[PDB]
Amino acid sequence: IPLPGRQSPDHARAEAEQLAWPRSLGLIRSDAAAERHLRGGYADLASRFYPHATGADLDLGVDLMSWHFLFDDLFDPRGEPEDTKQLTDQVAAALDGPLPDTAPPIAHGFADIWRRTCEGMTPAWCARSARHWRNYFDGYVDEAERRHTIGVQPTVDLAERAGRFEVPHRVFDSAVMSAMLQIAVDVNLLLNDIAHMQNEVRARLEQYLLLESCLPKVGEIYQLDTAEREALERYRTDAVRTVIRGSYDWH
Ligand SMILES: C/C(=C/COP(=O)(O)OP(=O)(O)O)CC/C=C(\C)CCC=C(CF)CF
Repeated sequence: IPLPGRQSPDHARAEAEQLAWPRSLGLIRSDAAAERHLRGGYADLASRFYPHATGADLDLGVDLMSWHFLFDDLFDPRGEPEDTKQLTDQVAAALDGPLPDTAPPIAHGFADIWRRTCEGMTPAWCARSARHWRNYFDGYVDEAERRHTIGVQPTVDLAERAGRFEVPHRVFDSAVMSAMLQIAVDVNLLLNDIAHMQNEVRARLEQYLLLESCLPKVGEIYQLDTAEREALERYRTDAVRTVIRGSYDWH
């Protein structure tokens, strides 16, 4: 992984306060569950996925890591299709509007993350981020019956929100960026299953660099102005690179 290791300078405060949010939302209800959460290193992981984030922006990324692992654990008999989809639909419902008070705590937790994720972003970014979540939830149903259950894309999406920028949407959809994001997903997929595959990681990372060098040309093809060029650069270094490197340094 020829990418620099990076960690937010606010990582210590974020890790110290990481329990207040899942406790106030009923996701963690016992001191033993709290300790098990602390042992995951989830704020540490967020501080590496989002080194450019501090304060409330990094707390949102910590909550997202917190929520994902609390959520994934709910499928460790339910995870063996109908019962899986019954939970996912209740969570995914938060994307379409307010949840009923009867919704399980894990769904009110996602809704609180999603509410904070969208505020201040363009509606089109929200809609696209919402589709990524549905693909994530659909992946759990498909697994019960991997590029979607890993949840790399919503992690990447949060890096944009935590950095208060948006990569130009027409470059997000580009064949080049789509190939870069696929590498990020595959690399995260291989490193997690390990925790020949190492060669596949090395080959993909070498291809990742090749794809990175096309981005100056991609920017002109889509006629990026100055701000859009800087957003694309922030996306390359603070969202894609960080989701590739941060996962490795975490393990
Ligand atoms: C480490 C990792 C965990 C994802 O969980 P699993 O796919 O079930 O594997 P595991 O049982 O933990 O061995 C995969 C990569 C994680 C990320 C890219 C960030 C966490 C995932 C999110 C999805 F939404 C964060 F919200």
